[PDB]
Amino acid sequence: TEEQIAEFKEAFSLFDKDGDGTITTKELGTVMRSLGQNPTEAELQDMINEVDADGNGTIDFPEFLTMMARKMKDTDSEEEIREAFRVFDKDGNGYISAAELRHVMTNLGEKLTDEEVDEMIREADIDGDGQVNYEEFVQMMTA
Amino acid sequence: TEEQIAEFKEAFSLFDKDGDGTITTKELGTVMRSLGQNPTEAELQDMINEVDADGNGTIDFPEFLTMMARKMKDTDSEEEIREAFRVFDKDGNGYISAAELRHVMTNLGEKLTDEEVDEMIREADIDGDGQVNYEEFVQMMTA
Amino acid sequence: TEEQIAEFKEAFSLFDKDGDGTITTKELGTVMRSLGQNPTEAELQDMINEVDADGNGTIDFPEFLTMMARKMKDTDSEEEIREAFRVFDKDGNGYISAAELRHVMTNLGEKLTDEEVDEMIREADIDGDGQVNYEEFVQMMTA
Amino acid sequence: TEEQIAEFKEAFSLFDKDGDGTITTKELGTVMRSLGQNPTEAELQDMINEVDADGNGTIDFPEFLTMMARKMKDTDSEEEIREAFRVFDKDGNGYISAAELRHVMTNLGEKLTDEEVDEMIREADIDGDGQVNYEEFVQMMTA
Amino acid sequence: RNAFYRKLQNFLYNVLERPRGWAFIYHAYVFLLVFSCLVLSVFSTIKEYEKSSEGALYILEIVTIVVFGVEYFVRIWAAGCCCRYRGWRGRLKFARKPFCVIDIMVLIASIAVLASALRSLRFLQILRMIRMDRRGGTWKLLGSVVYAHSKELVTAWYIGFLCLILASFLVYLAEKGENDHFDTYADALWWGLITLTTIGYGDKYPQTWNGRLLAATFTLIGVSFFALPAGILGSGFALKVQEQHRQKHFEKRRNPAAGLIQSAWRFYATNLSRTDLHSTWQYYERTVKVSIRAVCVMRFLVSKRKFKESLRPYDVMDVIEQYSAGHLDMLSRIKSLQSRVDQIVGR
Amino acid sequence: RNAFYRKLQNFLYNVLERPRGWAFIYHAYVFLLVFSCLVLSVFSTIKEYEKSSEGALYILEIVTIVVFGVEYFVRIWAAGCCCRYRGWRGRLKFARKPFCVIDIMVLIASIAVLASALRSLRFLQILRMIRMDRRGGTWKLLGSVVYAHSKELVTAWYIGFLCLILASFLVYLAEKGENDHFDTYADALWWGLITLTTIGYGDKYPQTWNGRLLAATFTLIGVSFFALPAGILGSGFALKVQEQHRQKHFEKRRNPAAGLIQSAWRFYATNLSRTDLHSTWQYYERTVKVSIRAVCVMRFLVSKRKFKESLRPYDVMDVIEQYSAGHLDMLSRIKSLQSRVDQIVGR
Amino acid sequence: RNAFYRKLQNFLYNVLERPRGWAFIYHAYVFLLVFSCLVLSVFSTIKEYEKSSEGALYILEIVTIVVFGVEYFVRIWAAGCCCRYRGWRGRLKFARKPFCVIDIMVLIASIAVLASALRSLRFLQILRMIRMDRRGGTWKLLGSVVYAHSKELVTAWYIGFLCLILASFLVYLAEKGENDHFDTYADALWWGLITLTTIGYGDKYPQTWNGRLLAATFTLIGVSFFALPAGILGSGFALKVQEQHRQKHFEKRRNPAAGLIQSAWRFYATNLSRTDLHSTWQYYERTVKVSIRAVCVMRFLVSKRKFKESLRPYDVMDVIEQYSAGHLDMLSRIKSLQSRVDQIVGR
Amino acid sequence: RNAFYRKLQNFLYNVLERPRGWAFIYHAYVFLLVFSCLVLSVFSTIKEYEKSSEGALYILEIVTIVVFGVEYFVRIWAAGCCCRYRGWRGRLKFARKPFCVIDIMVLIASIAVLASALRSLRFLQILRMIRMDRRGGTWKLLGSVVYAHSKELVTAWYIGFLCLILASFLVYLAEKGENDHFDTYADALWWGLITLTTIGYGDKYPQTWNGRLLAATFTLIGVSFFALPAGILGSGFALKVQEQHRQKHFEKRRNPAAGLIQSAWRFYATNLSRTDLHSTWQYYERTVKVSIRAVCVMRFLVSKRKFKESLRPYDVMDVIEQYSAGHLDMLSRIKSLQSRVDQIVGR
Repeated sequence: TEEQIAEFKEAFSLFDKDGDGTITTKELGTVMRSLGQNPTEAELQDMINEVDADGNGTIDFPEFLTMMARKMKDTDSEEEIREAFRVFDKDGNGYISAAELRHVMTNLGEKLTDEEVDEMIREADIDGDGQVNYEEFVQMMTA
Repeated sequence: TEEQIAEFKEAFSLFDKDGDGTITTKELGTVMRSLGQNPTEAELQDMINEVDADGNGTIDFPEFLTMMARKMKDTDSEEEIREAFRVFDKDGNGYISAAELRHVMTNLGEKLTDEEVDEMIREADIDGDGQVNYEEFVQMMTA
Repeated sequence: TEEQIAEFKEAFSLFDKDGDGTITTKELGTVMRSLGQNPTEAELQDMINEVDADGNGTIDFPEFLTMMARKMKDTDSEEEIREAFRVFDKDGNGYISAAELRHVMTNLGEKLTDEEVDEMIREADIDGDGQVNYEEFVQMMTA
Repeated sequence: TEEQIAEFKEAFSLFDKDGDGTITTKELGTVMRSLGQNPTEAELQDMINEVDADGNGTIDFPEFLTMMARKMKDTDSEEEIREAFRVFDKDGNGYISAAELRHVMTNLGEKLTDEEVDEMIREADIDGDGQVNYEEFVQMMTA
Repeated sequence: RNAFYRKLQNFLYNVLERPRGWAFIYHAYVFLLVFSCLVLSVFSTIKEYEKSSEGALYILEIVTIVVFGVEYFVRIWAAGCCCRYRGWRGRLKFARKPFCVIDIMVLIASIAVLASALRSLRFLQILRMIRMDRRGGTWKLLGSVVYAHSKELVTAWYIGFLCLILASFLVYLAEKGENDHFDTYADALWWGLITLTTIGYGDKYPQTWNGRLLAATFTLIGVSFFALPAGILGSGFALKVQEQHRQKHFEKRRNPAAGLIQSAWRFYATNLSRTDLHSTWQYYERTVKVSIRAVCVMRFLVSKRKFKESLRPYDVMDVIEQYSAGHLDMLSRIKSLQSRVDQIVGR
Repeated sequence: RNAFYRKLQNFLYNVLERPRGWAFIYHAYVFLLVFSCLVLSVFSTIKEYEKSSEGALYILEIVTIVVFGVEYFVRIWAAGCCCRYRGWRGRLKFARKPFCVIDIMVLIASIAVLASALRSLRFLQILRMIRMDRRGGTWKLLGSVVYAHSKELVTAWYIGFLCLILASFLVYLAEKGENDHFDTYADALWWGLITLTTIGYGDKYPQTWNGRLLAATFTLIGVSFFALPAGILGSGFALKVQEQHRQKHFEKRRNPAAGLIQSAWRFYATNLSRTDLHSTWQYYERTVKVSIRAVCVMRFLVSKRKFKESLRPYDVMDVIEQYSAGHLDMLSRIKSLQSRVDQIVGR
Repeated sequence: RNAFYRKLQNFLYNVLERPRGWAFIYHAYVFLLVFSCLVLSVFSTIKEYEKSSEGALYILEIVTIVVFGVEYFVRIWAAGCCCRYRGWRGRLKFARKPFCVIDIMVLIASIAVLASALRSLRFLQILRMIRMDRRGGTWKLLGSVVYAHSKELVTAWYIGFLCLILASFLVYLAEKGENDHFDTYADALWWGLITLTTIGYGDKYPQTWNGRLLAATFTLIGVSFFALPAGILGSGFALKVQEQHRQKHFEKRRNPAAGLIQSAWRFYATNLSRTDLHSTWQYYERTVKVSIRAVCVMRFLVSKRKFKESLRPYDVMDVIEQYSAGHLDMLSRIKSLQSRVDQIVGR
Repeated sequence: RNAFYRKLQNFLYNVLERPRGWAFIYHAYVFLLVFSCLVLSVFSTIKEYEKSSEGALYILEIVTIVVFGVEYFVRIWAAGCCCRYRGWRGRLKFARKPFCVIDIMVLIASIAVLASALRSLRFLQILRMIRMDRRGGTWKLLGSVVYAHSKELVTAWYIGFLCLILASFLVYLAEKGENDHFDTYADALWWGLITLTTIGYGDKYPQTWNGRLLAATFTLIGVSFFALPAGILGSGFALKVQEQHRQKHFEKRRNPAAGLIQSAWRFYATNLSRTDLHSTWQYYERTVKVSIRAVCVMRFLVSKRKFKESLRPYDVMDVIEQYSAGHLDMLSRIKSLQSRVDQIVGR
């Protein structure tokens, strides 16, 4: 809808600092610093490689619209998240305990707070018995 | 017997320093330092992993009672010591010289003095002919 | 011809500095420094090994004449340049894009200028459509 | 003979410095330093391992006498030297150039002087044509 | 008792669908069942054993159709474990899967047969014999190994075919006159194929001195050339198994996977799918809306890209890549240290 | 003379029980003996050679029963070399082990036979044929290699079975009318099994043009598919022995073993098993009771755990693990060096 | 539309000359054609099927000669994709290539035959059957693998031949009198060759007790020894393809190749082939004629030799060389750091 | 012309004794000669071809004895190339070597035969056939590979023998009554050996439904088990070839070898073997007699031992030992750097 288009245009404008019709690496680094995460030159190179496709060194508004308009039903990340779980599936049956999920969530990689990981576990398990099936955990929302 | 239970309770109490009902890492470190051996944080973590099973980070009295009261045959360490001999069994026949036993015992890892190595050589080899047999030693020591 | 022989003798004399009838390592080093590139002792050793065959540590005039008298075809470098282009033939079909050629050469190794690379692209491609056929290019050059 | 026994006894006595009836590591070190070469404790332990067989830590007189009583005939190094010359037999036919012999002799490991390698080439090659037969040299002398 | 319901459902799906361990036992039994029926059918082609074989085959057909029908029903029921296949639409979508369609049509065809069709019954057994794979796994593995060794296999077969042609022609020339076995070149070709393949029926063999001499000269070569493809394929299979063992021991991708899961949950929490998502919003506001959404989605996508780039660490790729990185890092470290010590000297 | 007594006892246990080197010779001889007996029994099934074969078999069975009985007795006696199998109780416990029981019961059954039983004679012969394994070593090795290559073996056998079925059916259709060899589909299946396995009896073979054409097309594929399992298993065996060679040459566990032995003796000395132990107590008091006991127990436990962790040195695990350790400790080294040089600059 | 002309020409040269992917399809079809013709010729040797087979063979040979002629013409036309083969002289030089000459020779011979030549017909068929290689690739691969395993193959064949001779002689001695199969030692040798090769016609087999005993003892050995060469060659082929896979995955020579391309273009620019070359001359004059030429040729030579050195990155040599470089760099780094810190201490 | 004399002498020794390249050609020809004679001998066993075969065999034996005699003479002449086999005593010692003795014995035996001996003629043929090895190289290689795979080969043969016994017994029970092929258990064992070995004469085969069913069940297993040893040995041979290739490409022993040669010459020069040795003494005195001798012998000893230690470079141990040294050096470097920076800070 037009309201979401206006919201995305405002998001792009906030992304833009000098106002050259596009977003440069320095603007993304500055907003990341404002958030609290200090950027890296390799991180910005990855940013540019991931976002832009025509090879211009900047991020455009239509590119951001295409990026953010893809949901988990269009990301083709079903098998990807399946494999992400499977790497941690020591037994391979397809179950992981809640404590192990909390540990991996809040200790390794992009750590989060306790509340967010508990919410993740609750949403993953409709039954909420502490046992997570990755099939469902990637198929009832991520598919 | 109740006498050994009281002895182990006294041992635990001396083990405890702050008196929280358990044994913490720092108590182990200080008792080791007084004993003579300088501890290491990795060593402390390894020992804690050896002790606990419920995943709390401390040592409780029942575990110390139960684990310390077992005989050599209660840990299934037979194959372990057999392989330990086998590694140093260069020929594989099953014989080694007492001089090499003294060399390895008092020069590698947790070394000991001449008297202790002589005592273990004598006990392992009943006939006392210098040719110690691995299987006999492990059998009347572990089995 | 005699004029070309005189030109080559003048080139040798310019290379010659002390005037010992040959070219020494330091003469090559100083001419290269005059060009602008700072040479290395191992690089001068490689120079001599490439050119000098008798192993006397210097380059003489007949060896220089024989060295430069070999043209593209006589060099027998056909397979060398063919495989060099093959290594960058990711698909293996036998085509390479001009943009990839520039991004490769003008940024790594013996970097060139824009004019040199566009001249190369024009010369290699008789049609001149931005697609380079390495076999055609080398054959018309080294065959 | 008695004369050679007395000569070796004098050699041992000169080798001995403190006069303990044996040759110690420090005596080896000082004699090496007197020769001009600076020894190393690793080299000294290598010497002790090489000569001593009873594992006492020093070299005694009878061992020295027996060791010097052995010539090439009493070492069974025929295959050893055969393979040593084979390693540098690039073609494997059994011929090695005199120039390469001079290069390797005087620039690798325990290097010798140019005249000594010339003498070596002359002795090894009976014909003295510049082509040395490795089997010839290792059978005339070493065998 | 919904928990036990779903637990048993998942267990049944695991045992029937992709099996891991003792589940194979069940499948084996099913295979045995169908295999038995096939054998019985072969016994029913013989006139002497028609009575007993048909008697057993009626019961076995009833049993196997019962088993297959109940297995199909419980499989469609247990497909709910996969949330893609849940409810009316999910189960119908699963049943639309071509292989389940094959299963149901085989069931219906055999039921109709039970309600000159014996040949159709045998065709049904071979079809449900092909059915056991359910994935093309055997076909895919064979195809991959054959393609990897296509050049070597083609060399073996081509040289063996040339050897067969030459040996057959020469032995034919030797034996055309005084051996009724080699009446025409076709007979010689049949002989050469049967002997070089090592089958050696004995219906044809050289009986002259020329023929036997030539066959002796050519057999040591032809038998080896015709046995080559089996050896090439077997060695390739074993080497592939060994390499797969090493690679599966070299998974070493826990960190990218954990980062991917973290970023995925972060994106879902900041995603506008649910209005009850506030814990992640609080976390992101305390660490200082649409900008956070975009940056978190980008974190998810970059984690996915890293997940894909390193998705396949091989037996030899990992070591060489790691050592190249370590060596260049060591060069950078030494040059930086030299610069730092030079700066210290400058003081 | 107890020293020589126990030395000979240990030597006899080594040669009869687990053999290392030349001991195998003895076992080989024993095998030959039993094997000879087996062969003789076969010769006694033939009526013509029954007389001489049975005459020799009587002597050979007397000899083999004598040898087996004396070997059993001396093995049981030599078991005292093992402290577990010492004295009355240890001797009986050894005799309780299933294969010793099998040996004694075979001995008793053969003695009774020597005191229509020839069928039981040959059954005992095959049993004692199985006997000299005593470990399942051959069975265990075959099972491990088959399991490792189970998927490839199943692919080979499955595709070969499909090829056999198809070729048999098509050649049957070709030859059903004008070849008495292929009278029923069972005959065609027999022919296809014999041909594709390369046995080629020649009792059945196609004789029509279409039959021979189809057989020729299908044989090059089927023979390879049926020879595949042998090649897969042989290559797997060779690769397994190669990797075992590498690993055994990469044992490299001396330090954990020495630590384990040291800490084991330390724990025993601290433990109250014997009250005459005072040298270790003096050593521990000089290096400054129950607390020392517990700390030494924990030293022994950590040594055991390190031994177990290092118990898996493999051809590729060790190198990659050590390079990962090197990379991470070099990262720590460089960060520490950077901090130290920064501190130096601070001054 | 010269661009489309040359694009189609290059595509046709790729599909007909060295093919990469789906191009093989076309070749396969051509092969089938030729193969079909060959098969038809065999069917024409049989008197019964001579009529129909020859009727089909006439049409098939018209078709195959048409196809080969058009392929030859379009191949000679498409050789223009290679600058070495351009114009009258280039095309004529192409046609002089030995296999193109053989192709035209076979085409003309078949056309003449179509305008007792059936023997020549089949000979042309086998010649064009050999023609499909065009490189000796199969022969070269087989020769290389055989040479690599020459010692093992010779061992296998030599020991197998000794076993064959010994078994044949002993079975002959056993069966000379009581079996008409083994009338002479030549018959025994024929039997031994046929059985040890596993062909086993059944025309000769031992029928006495000693003959069968000796054959049984020698079969277990001889069959393995005669099957050895196939296993050796197959395992060698598989290992060779595995190492080729690893090496192609370890190309890692892009930087030398790019340096070579840059240096080659620069050297040409300095080369006086064209008088329009001034951009490179301007670049060289800015970076500050015959001396520039010589230095450019020197740079090109060093690039060529560096590419030659880096043109053999193997699976195992690369890692060892990289680690040798790393360790020597480590030693130099430590000694340099020690010297620098000593100098700092001297301050 | 002593130079040319010795050059030709060494060339002849190289071509006759261990040959490298084209020299093998000559040996091949000799082999062919002998082989031809052998073949002719077989043709002389047949009565029909006795005349022509013996006529050719007389000439061939004259030729081969002439060739062998001249080869023996020129070999004993070329032996002077080796310093050990020099002059009267050296060449007599060469002739004393057992294989030369066997050669001369065969030569004299053939000459005497040419001056009921046909049996001795063929026996001499087989003896000179065994003569072609001269080293046991084939036997040694086979023995090494078999011993390396002794456990796997024994597993294969043992399980295959059990399968053969069981299948033979069961098929015998099936077919004892209504098949004259299986009259006794010996006949069943013969059938099973000829079947599982895949020879399949066809003289015996099951003809009942029980026998054919059991044979079908047991064939798929037995044929694989009996083909296993060939696959194991072939794969082992190929893997050994691969590892030998790697090791020969990783000899990396030039520096120890050069040091060894230097120290050996130094030891000789210090040794009193020649009284003209004074230049080495001058060299040793310039760098400042019996003490110099002792130090030089000590240097030679250390060089020899280092050469011996480096004389076993294998594919996998090299890298592992190199990395062990590297990481221990890394730890020492970091600790030394820490100590040195601490010392710097102490100032």
